[PDB]
Amino acid sequence: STGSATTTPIDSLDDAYITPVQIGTPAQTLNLDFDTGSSDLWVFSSETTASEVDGQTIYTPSKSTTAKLLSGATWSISYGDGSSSSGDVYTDTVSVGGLTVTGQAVESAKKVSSSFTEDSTIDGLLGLAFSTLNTVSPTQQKTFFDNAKASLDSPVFTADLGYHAPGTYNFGFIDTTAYTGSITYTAVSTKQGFWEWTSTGYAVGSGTFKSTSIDGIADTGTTLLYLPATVVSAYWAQVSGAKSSSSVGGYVFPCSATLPSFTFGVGSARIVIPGDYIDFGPISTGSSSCFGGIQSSAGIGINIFGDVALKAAFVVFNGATTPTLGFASK
Ligand SMILES: CC(C)CN(C[C@@H](O)[C@H](Cc1ccccc1)NC(=O)O[C@H]1CCOC1)S(=O)(=O)c1ccc(N)cc1
Repeated sequence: STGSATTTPIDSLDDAYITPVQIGTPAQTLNLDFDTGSSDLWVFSSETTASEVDGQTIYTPSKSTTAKLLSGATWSISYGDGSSSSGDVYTDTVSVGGLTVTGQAVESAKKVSSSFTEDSTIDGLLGLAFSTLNTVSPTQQKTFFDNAKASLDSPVFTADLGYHAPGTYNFGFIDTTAYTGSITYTAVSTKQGFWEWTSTGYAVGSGTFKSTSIDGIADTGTTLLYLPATVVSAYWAQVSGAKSSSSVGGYVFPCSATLPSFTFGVGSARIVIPGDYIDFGPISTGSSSCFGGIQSSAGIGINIFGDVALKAAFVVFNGATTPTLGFASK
């Protein structure tokens, strides 16, 4: 089997991407944030505290003939941005672009934190990291990909995110028309539960490529590119007037600047992020100070290859018995 679904930016800045998911019988369609850096599938629901729902589409398990409460199971998650959610758990039928899993754990939110309430475009998360990070207690649950894996033609999914445009998630096959050149595969460590790999270096604009190992995670759920402070300083030094602002929370730059590209290494291959991909616009409406798309990972504890980097590539999440990651230019 295979599946394919279109993923769409939530706004004009690519602040996140949403993908339609069918849940239950008859189907209930929710727009979820596919997140290769977490492992819970959770949704806004008829159980969510009413004051914490503001425009999201909700899952109502009592209207689904295939929903069954998973007795005694609860879940509670806290994310890297300080947001959180928690609730109870049903099993139900879940499909993504034609690919169906029966008995998927659907974690129904009873509480969500303010940043989820305030974002009316995201109805939940669909985690695609390793199931070792799933938070369901006392019986841990599997991700949608882990449940589908054995049925798929090949045990893979791919991410092809667009810059200011829609893109595609495919399950079970590699679309060889979607990239240029060849796919370079690189080794993965699953010890922390993430798609964790090692980049071979970087360059700023047309400058000299620096060979240096950069450990980090491939994360569709993170908007920006978070890298070591030495690397990020080298980038922004090439933008006149750019500086790190403690009060805003990162590097900002004059909106009048033209940004250089940023290249990262995958083995001997090279992925080029165009400068325009690194512009996230005015810090507040009407401001001439703009927020940068490359930021320091200091204080996170981990480097994160988020959407700013992933949308410049065709990315293969290979879930063979020894997982790997593949990157191609496009
Ligand atoms: C709800 C999603 C988006 C949560 N984030 C992305 C996730 O992939 C996030 C990535 C991450 C991993 C490790 C350390 C720090 C961050 N994983 C995460 O925290 O995993 C926890 C829960 C399970 O085990 C560990 S985010 O980083 O908070 C974020 C928030 C807002 C924006 N605009 C962009 C990113």
